[PDB]
Amino acid sequence: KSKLPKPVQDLIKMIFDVESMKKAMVEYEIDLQKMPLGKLSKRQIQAAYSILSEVQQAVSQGSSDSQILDLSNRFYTLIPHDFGMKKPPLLNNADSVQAKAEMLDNLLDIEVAYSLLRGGSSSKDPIDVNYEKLKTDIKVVDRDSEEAEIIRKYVKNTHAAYDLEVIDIFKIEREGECQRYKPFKQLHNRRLLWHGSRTTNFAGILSQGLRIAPPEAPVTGYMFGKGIYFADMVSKSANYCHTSQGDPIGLILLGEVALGNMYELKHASHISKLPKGKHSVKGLGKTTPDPSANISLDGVDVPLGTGISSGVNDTSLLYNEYIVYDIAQVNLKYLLKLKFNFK
Ligand SMILES: NC(=O)c1cc(F)cc2[nH]c(-c3cc4c(s3)CNCC4)nc12
Repeated sequence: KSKLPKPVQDLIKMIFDVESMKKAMVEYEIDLQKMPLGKLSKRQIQAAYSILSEVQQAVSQGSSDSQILDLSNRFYTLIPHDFGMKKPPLLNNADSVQAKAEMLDNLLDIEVAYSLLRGGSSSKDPIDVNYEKLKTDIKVVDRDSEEAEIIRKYVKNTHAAYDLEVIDIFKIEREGECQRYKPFKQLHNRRLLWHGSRTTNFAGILSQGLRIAPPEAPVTGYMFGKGIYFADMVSKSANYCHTSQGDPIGLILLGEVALGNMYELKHASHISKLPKGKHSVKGLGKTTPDPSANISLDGVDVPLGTGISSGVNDTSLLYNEYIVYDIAQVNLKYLLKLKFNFK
């Protein structure tokens, strides 16, 4: 049996849960006979990304439907689906490419999880064995600490279709992140920010850290180009947990992010290089946390102030977001297990 505290053991169970992996592939309508969970290829996913990028290129120009259909067909030939009574949906627009790209993102992290879970060598509990494979130190933050109270206040005030309840707070330290982050600790404007993702991605996120979309992947849906995205509103990030009322539990990260000088934008702009002297993008929202209630936690700004009007004139965004284009600018500090109370 395992030496780990019960919440840590349950975290390990939920992120390595194989039923959840197969359930995800079934909901994507993947043919599990043609492409089993155990036979996912990073190389196969890579090629699929490029097909999707070519599809998006064709769509953007305006191309022969015969060309769009041959590309769309090439994708489903590479990634095998079983749509039952229906015909495969034609990949001929932006929303459709994005959905399939976001599905590839998820499949890659599932492959990382299943690879971790299958690999390795008797005396130890499988919970402990699989814990160590995350290369991440995970401690339970006590409910009656200033840390947990600051964090719980952050969840209450920046929650603006569900109520949010914090079940467990874990303090986390990924191997190598301390060293990788240390130069960026010199930048001013360090902020504690939210980052949400599906539960089936968290074995990948913890072993590899938050990553940037590969260049093969379509840029569709990335308002500010390929980067790592964060919110100062727990609601905005919690939507990326994709939590179903079937299983109303999600996982969400708090990261220390070294923003430096922010390139502040009101509208979509696919970034490929920041201006000199800029180290992050800030998307400006209609609503921002009240800056008078900014508090500090271990030298990092926590923007937990309740939502007020920002006064930004012509904004496309309801809330702020923050993007960095270097993976070393992120120091993952906490992992929250959240209960979504839908109402
Ligand atoms: N995860 C977050 O917490 C988050 C927070 C934000 F404030 C804005 C975000 N945007 C995204 C995107 C993820 C993906 C996109 S946008 C486009 N297609 C591939 C996958 N995540 C956030």
